[PDB]
Amino acid sequence: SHMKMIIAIVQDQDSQELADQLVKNNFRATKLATTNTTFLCGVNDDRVDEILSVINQTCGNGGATVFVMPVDAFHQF
Amino acid sequence: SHMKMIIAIVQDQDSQELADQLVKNNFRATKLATTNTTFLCGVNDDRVDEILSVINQTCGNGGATVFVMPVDAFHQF
Amino acid sequence: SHMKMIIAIVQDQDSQELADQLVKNNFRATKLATTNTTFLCGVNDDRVDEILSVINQTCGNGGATVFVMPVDAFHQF
Ligand SMILES: [Cl-]
Ligand SMILES: [Cl-]
Ligand SMILES: [Cl-]
Repeated sequence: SHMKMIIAIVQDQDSQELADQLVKNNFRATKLATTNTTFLCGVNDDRVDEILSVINQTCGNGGATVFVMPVDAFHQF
Repeated sequence: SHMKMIIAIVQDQDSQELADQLVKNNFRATKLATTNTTFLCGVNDDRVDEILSVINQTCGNGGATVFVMPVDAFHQF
Repeated sequence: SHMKMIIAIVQDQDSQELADQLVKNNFRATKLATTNTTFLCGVNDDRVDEILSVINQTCGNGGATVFVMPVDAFHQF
């Protein structure tokens, strides 16, 4: 009914292409840390499977680690 | 009875002033990533509305995106 | 039965040694932000007490702040 926080660690050489395909599927993600790049992206419940699948197609093999975390509340100001 | 993790994405030109006013209201936040600056701040349940309001007054219009996330446990060592 | 996300803020002069001893106890952590270094580390329920204890022995006194957060789902690709 509501949101999840995705936290993803992936290979930097997939950072470019993953980021590109997030954009194409209307996912708004933030680049957090590299060496391995960490992204976090707020996603609707409906669309977790969707973003998992995108991360999967563009990353891993390559490597990828993903956390789906609960969100109590979301505000845009 | 307990805590929340706030995760906030805001405009970098509001980073300076938001950070200042967090301090004034005894909020301890960490600067995480910029381009848009990401902050996270551990807050007590009681005080979520408070920190939302601060983020709101000093950021957005400007833009701001905020996640309130559950915390199982908190330790200071 | 499942996982937690640990989020830890500690002193940078303990960053070196904490990181070393995480590795020795098979904890996979990501370095996020410094000034104070922020780490996050995905941990199994079983092993929270374990990683708390490691953070504690190697950090704080020194200072350390730790969040244990719920994880709905975990995927490796
Ligand atoms: Cl990985
Ligand atoms: Cl924004
Ligand atoms: Cl600290």
